[PDB]
Amino acid sequence: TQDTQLIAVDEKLDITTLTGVPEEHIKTRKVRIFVPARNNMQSGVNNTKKWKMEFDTRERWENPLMGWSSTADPLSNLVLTFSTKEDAVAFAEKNGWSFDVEERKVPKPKSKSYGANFSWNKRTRVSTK
Amino acid sequence: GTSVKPIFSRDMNEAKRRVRELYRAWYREVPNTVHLFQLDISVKQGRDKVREMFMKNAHVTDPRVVDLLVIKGKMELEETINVWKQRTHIMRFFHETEAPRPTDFLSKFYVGHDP
Amino acid sequence: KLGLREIRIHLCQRSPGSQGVRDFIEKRYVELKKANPDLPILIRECSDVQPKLWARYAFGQEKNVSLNNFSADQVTRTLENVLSGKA
Amino acid sequence: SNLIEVFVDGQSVMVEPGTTVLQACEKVGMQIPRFCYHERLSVAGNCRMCLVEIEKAPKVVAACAMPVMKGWNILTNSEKSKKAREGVMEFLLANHPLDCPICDQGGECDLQDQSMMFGSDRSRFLEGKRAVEDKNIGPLVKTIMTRCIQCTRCIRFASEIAGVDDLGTTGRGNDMQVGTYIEKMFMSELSGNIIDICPVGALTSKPYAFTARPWETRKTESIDVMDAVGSNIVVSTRTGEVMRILPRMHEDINEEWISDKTRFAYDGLKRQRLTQPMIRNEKGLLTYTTWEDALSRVAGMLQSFQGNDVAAIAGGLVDAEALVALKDLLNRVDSDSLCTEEVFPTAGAGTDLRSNYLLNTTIAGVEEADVILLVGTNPRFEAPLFNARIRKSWLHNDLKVALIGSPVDLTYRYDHLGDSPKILQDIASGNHPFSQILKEAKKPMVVLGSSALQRSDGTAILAAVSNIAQNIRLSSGVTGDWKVMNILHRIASQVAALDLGYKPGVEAIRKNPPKVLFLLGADGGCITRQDLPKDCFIIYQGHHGDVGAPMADVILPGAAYTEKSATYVNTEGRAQQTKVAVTPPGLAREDWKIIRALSEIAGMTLPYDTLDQVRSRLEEVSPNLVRYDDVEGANYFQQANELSKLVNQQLLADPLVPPQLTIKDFYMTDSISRASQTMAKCVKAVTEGIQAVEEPSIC
Amino acid sequence: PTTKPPTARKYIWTNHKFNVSGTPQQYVPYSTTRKKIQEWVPPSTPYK
Amino acid sequence: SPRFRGEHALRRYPSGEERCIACKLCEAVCPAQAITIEAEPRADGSRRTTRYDIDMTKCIYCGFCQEACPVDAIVEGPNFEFSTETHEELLYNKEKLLNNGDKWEAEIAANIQADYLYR
Amino acid sequence: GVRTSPTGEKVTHTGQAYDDGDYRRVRFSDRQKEVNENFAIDLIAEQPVSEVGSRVISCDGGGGALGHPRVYINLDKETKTGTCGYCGLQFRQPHH
Amino acid sequence: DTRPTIRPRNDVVHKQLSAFGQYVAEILPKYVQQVQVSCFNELEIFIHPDGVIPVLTFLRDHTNAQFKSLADLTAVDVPTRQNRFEIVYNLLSLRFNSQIRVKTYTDELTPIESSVTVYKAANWYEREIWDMFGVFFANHPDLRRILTGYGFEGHPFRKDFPLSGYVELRYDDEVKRVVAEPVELAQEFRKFDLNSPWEAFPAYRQPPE
Ligand code: SF4
Ligand code: SF4
Ligand code: SF4
Ligand code: SF4
Ligand code: FES
Ligand SMILES: [K+]
Ligand SMILES: [Zn+2]
Repeated sequence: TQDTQLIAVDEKLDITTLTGVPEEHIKTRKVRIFVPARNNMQSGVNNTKKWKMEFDTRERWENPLMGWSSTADPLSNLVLTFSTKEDAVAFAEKNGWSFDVEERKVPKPKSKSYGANFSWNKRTRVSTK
Repeated sequence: GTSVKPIFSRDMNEAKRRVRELYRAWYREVPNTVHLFQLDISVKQGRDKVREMFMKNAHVTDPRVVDLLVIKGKMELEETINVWKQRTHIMRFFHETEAPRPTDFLSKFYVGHDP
Repeated sequence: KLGLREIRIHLCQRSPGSQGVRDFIEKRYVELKKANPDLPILIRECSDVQPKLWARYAFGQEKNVSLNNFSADQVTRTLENVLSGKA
Repeated sequence: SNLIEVFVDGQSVMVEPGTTVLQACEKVGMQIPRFCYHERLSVAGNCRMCLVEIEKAPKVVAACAMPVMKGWNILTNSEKSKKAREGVMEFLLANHPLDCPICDQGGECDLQDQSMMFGSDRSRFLEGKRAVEDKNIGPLVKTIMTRCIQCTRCIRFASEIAGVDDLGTTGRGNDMQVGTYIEKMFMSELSGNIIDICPVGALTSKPYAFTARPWETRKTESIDVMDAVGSNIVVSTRTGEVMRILPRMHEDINEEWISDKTRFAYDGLKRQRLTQPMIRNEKGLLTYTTWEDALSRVAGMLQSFQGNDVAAIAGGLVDAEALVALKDLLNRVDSDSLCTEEVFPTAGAGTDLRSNYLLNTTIAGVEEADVILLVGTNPRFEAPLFNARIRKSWLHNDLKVALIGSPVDLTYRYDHLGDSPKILQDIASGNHPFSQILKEAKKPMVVLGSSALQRSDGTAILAAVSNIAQNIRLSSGVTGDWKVMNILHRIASQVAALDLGYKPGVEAIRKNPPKVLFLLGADGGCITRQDLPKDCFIIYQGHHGDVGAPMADVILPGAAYTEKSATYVNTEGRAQQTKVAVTPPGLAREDWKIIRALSEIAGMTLPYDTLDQVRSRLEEVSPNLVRYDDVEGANYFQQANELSKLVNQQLLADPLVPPQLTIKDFYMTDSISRASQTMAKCVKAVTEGIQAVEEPSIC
Repeated sequence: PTTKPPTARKYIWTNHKFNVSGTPQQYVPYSTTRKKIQEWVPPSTPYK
Repeated sequence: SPRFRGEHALRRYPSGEERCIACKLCEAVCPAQAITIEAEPRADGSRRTTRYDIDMTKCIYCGFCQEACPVDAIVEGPNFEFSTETHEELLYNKEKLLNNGDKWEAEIAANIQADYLYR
Repeated sequence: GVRTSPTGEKVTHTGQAYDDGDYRRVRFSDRQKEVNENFAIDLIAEQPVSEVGSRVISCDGGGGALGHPRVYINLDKETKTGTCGYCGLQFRQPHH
Repeated sequence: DTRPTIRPRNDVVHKQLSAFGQYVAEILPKYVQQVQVSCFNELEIFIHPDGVIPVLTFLRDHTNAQFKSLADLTAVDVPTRQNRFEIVYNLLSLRFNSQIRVKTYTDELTPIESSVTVYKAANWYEREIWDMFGVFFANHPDLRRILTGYGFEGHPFRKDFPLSGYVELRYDDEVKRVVAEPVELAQEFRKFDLNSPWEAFPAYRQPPE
């Protein structure tokens, strides 16, 4: 139905040599994927709804001039977004970075009722509003 | 899934063929690019760099990837042949100003935090 | 010296492939430790592990022996042969 | 079952009866803007930003506290709902002072974000605003009460979570002020969390006060090591420097809270630190030097002495990877005195069984327990997050908590059985009435802390508690799967060490004194130079050299828990990973890399070279210490009970007193805490009185 | 300025300076911050 | 024109106190990221900058910082006559910015007085 | 106030002063360490404490729109002087 | 009027463009996958890659379509989707003045047939994509690198590629030439954490799962 001289190719993609990443950056660097935990200073939620990948932090020395934050690894302030973790891990393997996986932690739904603020015998009765 | 579309080569044999005359062209090129570009490289130490770069991507086994390396080397060949490239870019493969990098774990520990 | 210094057992939690060793330490372990109180029989139980046994003797050499589907008497023997060889 | 169908602006969802409206909306993904309702706190319906329009309903209802009913399409985006939000925020944002450039909440203010999303773009407030005088409530929380919105989150946190009911409201009307009336001293172990519950910059972090606008700091996840709880945290680092530590949500370890000790401990990293190797000069002073001669000296006199003459005492904040590396390095010379500061009775099963030294029922398991026995511990300071869990289960699940030992105040109304350890065996006998409770409780609970084990007769206490657990276990009241034995630790890197087979305590060194003692993070000072024989090569690794470092021959600087990428273990056995936030200062490297390089220089090279290989080797040692963020099911308790049960070691009559008895000593525990200055500031705040640490919060 | 007196204030310079670049009165950049993580001072008492 | 964008400078209040409260808005605004601030609770308390440096060689002279400033602390003076000889001479410091604001001050005050109504 | 370092360098208002060894002082030889004398720490202290008699006082920093955003400080605490966070003028009740 | 700030809404152009979208969808059902018109009256056609030449020709040649101007040609790398790269063709009509957009998808390796013949302006644009995203184009007349420096590597606009690149160049007297060196910044790019954690537009909310 889509005849274009199709060929079964079982082994996974090795686009590594195509990407141009240097050997030690494609080998030594370890990237982890995760859902970023929300800033506890905020109650907003729509920042833990994506799968972001980031790389291990490297040396950060202070230059002699003003004590700036000169670094050497270019892939330090590089974070990639992904809808589902499967896409992220596929990208990681096909690129060739050693990857680490953390499962999407989500808040457990707790039973909440205002009638618990008052009680006849339960300890849950509040003492101030 | 497993089924995919080729670029030119059908099987490892024909891509293996394409890298063959790519190395052909690089061999016949190296001496007269040394002559034309006034290279400080020598002929033998010109050829072995080509050989080592060809051996660098030894692990590749996907066909389409092999067509990609061969066409990129083709672009490299055009860039070199008609003097669009410059002598500095030709030297770029040879790492002169780049200081030698240690390999053993002990030297890595001595230098600084790095895997 | 070469006598064994600690004996480590890695048994799966529930999978039947590690069932036998689980029975072993269930009944044939308390008196085993009573026999050699000095000797560290470590049981680093975990999940989805093939039942495996490490034996560290001295100078940092370790011996590997699997216990895949080993019966209680069989794991008893595969411990006794190692323990008897106090060297 | 009972799931009732409820629409939200159209599409319908299945909702448990009794669920609030806002939770029903969250089931789909759209979120009510709120300021008064926190998911793990009581509801108050106070901010009135939770107002939303019910379809065919005259007046808007508050989604924070509204039991949803049949049908009830929640018109989240209705025009009336938008108007209600607009008006409620206009009221909220009238007396709010013009401090956004000067307030640390700037950029992550919540109020600012709601104004951006659901709010006006112009102010019609033509009158003067209201100003409230500041009330100082510590050197730990900056207080600008003119910015407050009276969302009452701080008060409810003080009442339920912390339990210290001192934070309240005063007055009425627009002049209502939330504070402490009296210039009181809010110094609970969970006070710092109020910084993260206050939506506005009314309460902030004094140590971090205006150090970085939070839109710059990169956030890196890691694990707290100040406590054996191993609370998940996030290090906020800008420009290669640690600014602050925030709690991460886990729901099994720390909810979303951390102790003040965990929170305000970064300043210890900036104080006294070890960066360059040092060796004793001709006069006996540690002078700075290159690495080469340091590893050369270590290699030479490690090569000279073999056998038991070489030792190593792992400290409290060490890493599991360097634990494995050091144990393997010391094994190649057959040295088998791998000791650690915290002592665990090795009589009987000892470290051989995971059930012996573990919070077997996990932290979450305490949320369904019925009765809990505390064997002479101070969990308010031994493990603040664990005590917070106990408090929440006491509040909601009417837990009946009792303890034996020191009469330390523990937020809730603990049932003080006594102080004498003799009561313990009476509980085993059953003559004590509390025994019946353990029989009657369907999920009974006994936990004995590591500090109470430290004492002098730890074997007797452990045997008595194990006998109690066995006595109640034979009863059918406890289910087959419900664990009973529980051991709570304090040192973060203890269980992991005990998992690796390190001999607990330091008694092995005292038995036959060594010569090449390898102090690895050891800072308790249990073993001093006097105990050791003459000419001992005390080698102190680590970061915060304050006790071990003065008594040393060669100093090997190490990496702190925010600089390495190693793993730790909580008191329940779950093995978590700490990622690298900032590079180690100066020339100090990681703790396992230095050990492996030392071994390679000395000749007995270890096989592993990068982090993945050392993790694989540690997997070879123990297969639970690689499996991350999941409690490895620990069992085989009964055979451990029948294993010890041989010695008597009659219990001393000394009352159980945990080393930490009052909030003043909760702060000054580890090397990191001692290095910190804010720790000293809060310690002196607690010691003398209220009027000693007032830091101006307006600027 | 004779007809429009600039508003005088204490912190204004009383002497204009041309660009001092080149001459040894030029400006040199330098970190205007305090120190980062501070070193641990070794003890002075003998080893024993 | 009074709107001319030139050398950056840090002004100060009539009392002599520097206007910068280190809100770091200008740092979050500069498209070239030429601005760097480190803040601190001062001895008096007012949150002034321990470090405030503008990399003039990175700066593209847009005037975004001044319009971002909520206290009109950072501004761009009318001076354009600061062609230097060394690259380090261009990299300004907090003290250099304060000196710029103390040298070109009547200029900046007069220009702001003639332009604040437009902006 | 500006004070000299033990080496001789002029300390800054932030407290920066290169130490004895401190190899990064060759930058200042044949040049000068540019320091501003008009210290903001002390140039705000000598300003008089305003004695305006009301409970809550507005402050824009002078100059109206040219000043800082209008903040309402509270002249309530009898034991200290209220001050605007932006400018720094100390406001106090006229001894009640 | 009542809405002086909100942009004017032109529904007539919207309906007319939707009619032409149904037209073009019916004409070429072989390659067309999904046609939709945006709120601001801009129609986009999502076609299968094999239709790069046919559909464009139908848009370039048909009497009732009459699009002969290649406004621009662009790729938009997005690593999430299975075929990361998506190519956008922008066409403008003269007889029936309007802007149409056709969008196709390809991964790093699967080649996408080169238009060139349909629009000889595409050529240089075409090269850019190959030199900027790695998307090789089948039988393109000269697919040499166009924009980046000589002997370059990678394809910079790929979202995985770092902002600062990998290697700079500078004078070296030891070899008396400009040399390429691995990256070592004097001051690292500070990556600010924007995008506040509060939902902005309820209309475009992603459905749950
Ligand atoms: S807390 Fe108040 S002053 Fe601070 S940013 Fe929020 S609204 Fe502005
Ligand atoms: S002080 Fe903060 S937490 Fe307490 S009521 Fe006011 S805004 Fe809420
Ligand atoms: S004009 Fe000012 S704010 Fe804009 S880039 Fe230059 S220094 Fe930064
Ligand atoms: S915007 Fe103005 S007040 Fe804020 S940091 Fe920059 S110069 Fe200072
Ligand atoms: S949620 Fe409705 S007021 Fe707090
Ligand atoms: K807050
Ligand atoms: Zn003011």
